[PDB]
Amino acid sequence: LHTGTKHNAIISDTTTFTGQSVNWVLNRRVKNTRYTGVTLKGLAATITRQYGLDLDMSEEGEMIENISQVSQTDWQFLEKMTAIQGFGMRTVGKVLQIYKITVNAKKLNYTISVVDNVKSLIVTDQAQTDATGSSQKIEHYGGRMTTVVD
Amino acid sequence: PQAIAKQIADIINSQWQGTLTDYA
Amino acid sequence: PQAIAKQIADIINSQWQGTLTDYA
Amino acid sequence: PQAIAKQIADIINSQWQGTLTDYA
Amino acid sequence: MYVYPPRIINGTLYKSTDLAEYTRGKILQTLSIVRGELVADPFFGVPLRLFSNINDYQSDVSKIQIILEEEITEAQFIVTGDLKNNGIVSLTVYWAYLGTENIENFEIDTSNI
Amino acid sequence: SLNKLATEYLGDSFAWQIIADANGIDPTKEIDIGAGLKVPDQKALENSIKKFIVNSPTGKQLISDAKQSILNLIGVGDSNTEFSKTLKDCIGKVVNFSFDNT
Amino acid sequence: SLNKLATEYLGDSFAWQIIADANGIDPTKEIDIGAGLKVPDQKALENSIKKFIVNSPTGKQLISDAKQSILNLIGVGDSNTEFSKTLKDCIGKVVNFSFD
Amino acid sequence: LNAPQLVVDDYEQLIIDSLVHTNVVSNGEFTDLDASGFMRPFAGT
Amino acid sequence: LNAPQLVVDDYEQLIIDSLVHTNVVSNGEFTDLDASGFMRPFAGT
Amino acid sequence: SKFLKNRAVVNGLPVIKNPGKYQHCYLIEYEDSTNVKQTPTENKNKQQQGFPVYLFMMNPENITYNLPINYQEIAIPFTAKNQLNYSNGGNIVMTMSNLILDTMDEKRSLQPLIDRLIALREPTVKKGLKSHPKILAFKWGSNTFAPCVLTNISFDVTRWIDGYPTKARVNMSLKEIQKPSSDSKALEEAKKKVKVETVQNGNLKKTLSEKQLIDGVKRVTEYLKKNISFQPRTIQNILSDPKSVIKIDKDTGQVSLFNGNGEFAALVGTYNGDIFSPSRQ
Amino acid sequence: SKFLKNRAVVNGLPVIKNPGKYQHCYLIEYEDSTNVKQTPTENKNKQQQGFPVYLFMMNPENITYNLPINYQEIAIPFTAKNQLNYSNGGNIV
Amino acid sequence: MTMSNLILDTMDEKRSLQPLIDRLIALREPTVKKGLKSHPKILAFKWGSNTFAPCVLTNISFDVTRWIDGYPTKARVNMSLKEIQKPSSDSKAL
Amino acid sequence: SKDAFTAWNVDRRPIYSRMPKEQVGTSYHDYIATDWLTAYWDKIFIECYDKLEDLPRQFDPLQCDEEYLDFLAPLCGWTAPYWSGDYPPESKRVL
Amino acid sequence: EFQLQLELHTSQSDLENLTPDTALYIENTLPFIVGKSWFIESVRHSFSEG
Amino acid sequence: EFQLQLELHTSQSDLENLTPDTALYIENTLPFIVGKSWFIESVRHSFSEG
Amino acid sequence: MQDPIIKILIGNDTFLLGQEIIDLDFQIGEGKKQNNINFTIFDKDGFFAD
Repeated sequence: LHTGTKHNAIISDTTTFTGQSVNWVLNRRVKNTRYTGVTLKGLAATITRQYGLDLDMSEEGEMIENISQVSQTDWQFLEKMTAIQGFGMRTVGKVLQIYKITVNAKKLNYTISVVDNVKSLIVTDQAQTDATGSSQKIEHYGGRMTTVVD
Repeated sequence: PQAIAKQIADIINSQWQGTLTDYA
Repeated sequence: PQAIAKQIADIINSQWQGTLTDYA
Repeated sequence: PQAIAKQIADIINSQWQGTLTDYA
Repeated sequence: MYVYPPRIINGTLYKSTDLAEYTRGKILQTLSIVRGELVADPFFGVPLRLFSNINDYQSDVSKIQIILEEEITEAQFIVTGDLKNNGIVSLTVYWAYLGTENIENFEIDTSNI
Repeated sequence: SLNKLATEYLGDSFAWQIIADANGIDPTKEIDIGAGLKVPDQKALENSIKKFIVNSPTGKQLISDAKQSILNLIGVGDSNTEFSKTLKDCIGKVVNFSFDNT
Repeated sequence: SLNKLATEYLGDSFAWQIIADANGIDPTKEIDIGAGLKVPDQKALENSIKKFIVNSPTGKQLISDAKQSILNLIGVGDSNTEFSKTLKDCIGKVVNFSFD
Repeated sequence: LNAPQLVVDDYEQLIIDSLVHTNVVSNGEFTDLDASGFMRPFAGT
Repeated sequence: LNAPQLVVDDYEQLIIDSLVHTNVVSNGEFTDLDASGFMRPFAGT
Repeated sequence: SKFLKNRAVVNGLPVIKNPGKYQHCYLIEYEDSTNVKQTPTENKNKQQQGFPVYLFMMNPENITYNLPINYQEIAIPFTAKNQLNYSNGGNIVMTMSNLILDTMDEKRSLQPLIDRLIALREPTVKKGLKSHPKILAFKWGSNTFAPCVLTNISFDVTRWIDGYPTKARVNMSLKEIQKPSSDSKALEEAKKKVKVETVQNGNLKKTLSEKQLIDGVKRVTEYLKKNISFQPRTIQNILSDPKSVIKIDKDTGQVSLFNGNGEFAALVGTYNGDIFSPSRQ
Repeated sequence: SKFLKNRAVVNGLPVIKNPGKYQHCYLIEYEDSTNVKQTPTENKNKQQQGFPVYLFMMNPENITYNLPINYQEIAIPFTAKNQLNYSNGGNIV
Repeated sequence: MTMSNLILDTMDEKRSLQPLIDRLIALREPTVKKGLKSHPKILAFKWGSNTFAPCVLTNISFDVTRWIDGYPTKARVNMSLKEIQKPSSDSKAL
Repeated sequence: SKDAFTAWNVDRRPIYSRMPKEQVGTSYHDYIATDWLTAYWDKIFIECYDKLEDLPRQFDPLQCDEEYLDFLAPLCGWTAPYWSGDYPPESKRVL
Repeated sequence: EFQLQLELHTSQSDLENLTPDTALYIENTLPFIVGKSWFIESVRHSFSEG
Repeated sequence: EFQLQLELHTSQSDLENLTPDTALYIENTLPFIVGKSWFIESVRHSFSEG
Repeated sequence: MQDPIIKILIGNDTFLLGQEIIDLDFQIGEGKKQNNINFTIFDKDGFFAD
């Protein structure tokens, strides 16, 4: 979907067009709403129906009993809901697909070789630390509120 | 020198626009 | 290469001092 | 031009990673 | 594998397990198919030129050599041309099958048909 | 033969149907000598290249037009106001570039 | 001899195990004069390495398969294996032994 | 329902598939797919 | 619906019938009629 | 001289017979290099006719071949030598300069030849999609150069008639390119799979077609109804249900029984393109 | 030399008739190339009058044509040859 | 180390120089496989009792002036070799 | 190569007729095995071609074969309540 | 746990089969890279000239 | 709603009338620029050599 | 060897390879990254830019 344009007008008469995926539509406006007694698939289905998108998600997901969307875009709320349940979203054409983040989820495999059609390969490794990164990164690591009060 | 400083600045700006529109 | 990588820091740093001074 | 834009971007990245490890 | 020339021997097609004779059959097939004689591949085949004066008769030899090298990669080819008396142009194709270290005979050749 | 015409003019042995479709004749029926056939030119032809979506929920799939596929966004973000439909019809404006209160 | 054939064609004196394994030959037995043998190519030995995907609870793994002689020859010097594997097998240095 | 398609979309693909099937039938013994091979002229015709 | 069948295309039936008819046409010179025999690659292709 | 030459290497070279006619070199289409004159006169509407793209009016006096081989240097401090690492082999550049075009006495225009040579920069529209220009082969006698492309050309005209050039010098440069794979992309994958040199994942080298699926279901039903009495009770009691179906995987060929509920019940065997292999005892 | 010239290509070239007059080259406006001198003497105010922009006093002794074709070279490691991709054709100088 | 204006001449013998030129050209192919690196063969320029070094062909050019049947018979050859680090003969375990 | 009319109607060998013949003495047509092996497939193709040629006849109820009457009945609007399998085939043709 | 930057010459199979839904297998490279499934975070296809 | 960068040669009038309180009418260009009053946010006049 | 065809349909007009298309970018992202396109065309007098 076209979202921006640029043009140099006098000598290099060149126009640059920029387009983004349909998830940019869900990231358009901030919302405040509440959901109760709905599974992940149902919530995603309602959100996609609000924009005319299609849904592709095999697993129903867990049942969310009470949560509020507070000053968040629909894409941001979907990101939070899928991340907290171990899911991830992807967009192709018009349809948004939600899948499980598992070590064996890539159904088809494609193998390349360095000796052929490869121009540059840079492999890097780093040590985990809570000093860098975001709060979500250290949440995904061992850091978490293990102790809570009902 | 200043020509290239400006070029580099513009490169950085457009590189950042790349990133802005690279992330969901 | 490293000379120019550095020259680039110097540029970016000074460009970002320009922005600091360019703003109210 | 784009080659150097990329070089400059990579320089900046390694200078930022440098700064990550430069500061405590 | 079935060698090129379809011969019903002992009630079945001649199936040989030696790659030397299979390669020889491939060479014979390449020079048994002219260009355009094959339907699906109209480009495969030897380019044949018969009724023309013998001035550029090495170009055809060279083209046949490149064609033989291209398709049959398991053999090494050298093609030579000679002028005979009436109208005969003698082409001799020297081929060696790279797998073997010695010249290999074939027992079907000595067989009396 | 149709095979020879396809090989010469079009370069593909199985392109002969394109010739046959251009003349509305049965290939198995005999063509008289000195009869006028129409051979399409390769330069001005619709490319018969198969269109795919390499990233699909089913992995890979064929599409014939790419307008009756999942790549059609003609309904994404639709505001059923009459105004947007008319602009969909003329230019196909899907998204609105602004939403300001101002 | 098989040593000569391994040296000229495979460049390594200990590669003869492959040649014998390629021919079903007991080396200590006699090879008749004029008998035919099959010697593997150097550059064509790598295409006998069959790669397939194995499934694991951890994840997909590409695995090499061939006759064990070629596997030993390819991994000679432990160049192909990653250093983590070598360190893994030496992690348990202290070995429990029984006393009588 | 919908009209079935009577023509094959790609006949060269048909030739290639028939040769791969030659390999499948013989249990990995027929590995010639080029025009110099025995079965390629037959399959193409 | 119930359209009458024009020709036989059962893969195996075609192989067996091809071997039998090749024997018939050759006038007994072709005796390899085994559906799983050495002519299986050609007939199967 | 011929007294200092090494006869060991000379005598190892092929002996070439002198042609009975003076030969002129030419540029021809690649893939048309091994085509003879298919017609007496060139037909522009049809392709692969074996006619040269450009015929030289005079042969070059000399031809220059250049080949750079690209290694990469790594200068480790305090070492006697740099570290040379092979990067790539490079392309052969062919150059013929001071080529003669002369028609001043004939009073014939050279402009058609100049136009023919210039038209080698234009993108050759294929089906309707502009493609790269013609890939050439420089042929002289029995010798060829390579799959090559015209890279630079220059004309220096010194004589005219009515403004039409009649005497010119031509400098041109060709560059050898990678040989285009005559083998089709799909054929290459198929012959990669036939030699089992590709990665395997438990799938067949040929995905079953719908007719193959129908025939496999037929074969499985035949075998099951023939061997129904020897099947385990847990298989015959699900086959007794008329609501049970047989489904064959398209990529792996595994045959499965689905009960009345519609779920997977048991694995029966495998089906490749031709035979059905029942599961082990 | 007229004894080494390829007569096959010479015969296929058009034969030009000698004008019999010493022609001089000139520079004219484009879209004026198909125009005669409509007026006996140039009028600067009215356009498309078919008069040369510049008339050469003496014809050039020789004219040089140069055409570089823009191909791009891609260096892939451990390849015997580089990959050449056509980029564009280029202008004649 | 550079040699210029090297003579190849078989015009009187009517022998094609194409095999020699092809041999020299096939010095850019990656033939030797050292581990996961494919590279052209390491060379040595030997003359009498003198060797030069472990060297590689860096640049080669031909200038052909005579042909028979399109095959070169007189050429001037320029070649440049570059000395490289001497390969280790002690493998790695040793 | 070979035109379809000669291979399908004159030769009636759509496969064997298309095999190369030029290199006399070493060609597919010089060995009888090529004629034998392609015979069955030529026969099958010729039978199928004849059925296809006769097909437009089978959509004419007067001239058609009795196997296609039940097939054509739904095309003419005759389903179970109005149609019957026991109807005499001449009556089926007329109806 | 590892990050890989792969810049490479685009081919047709490298265009259709290189999507973030596939598992990458790099061969003829370092031992710790060979034989492991690499999850594609992103793919970019640039076209500046031919 | 729009954005415009304008590098030019500083003249007296392009310094004395180029103020952030002026309405800019850049004529002889794209139709959507001609005719509109472009609000000036900032004006920089950089001196280099001459 | 690459024989590229690029066709872009925007609004109601198409840009083909060799007509006006100068450069083209891509992105096919999974979770963190999205899918985006950035392509540059030659706009004589900025007509399409208008």
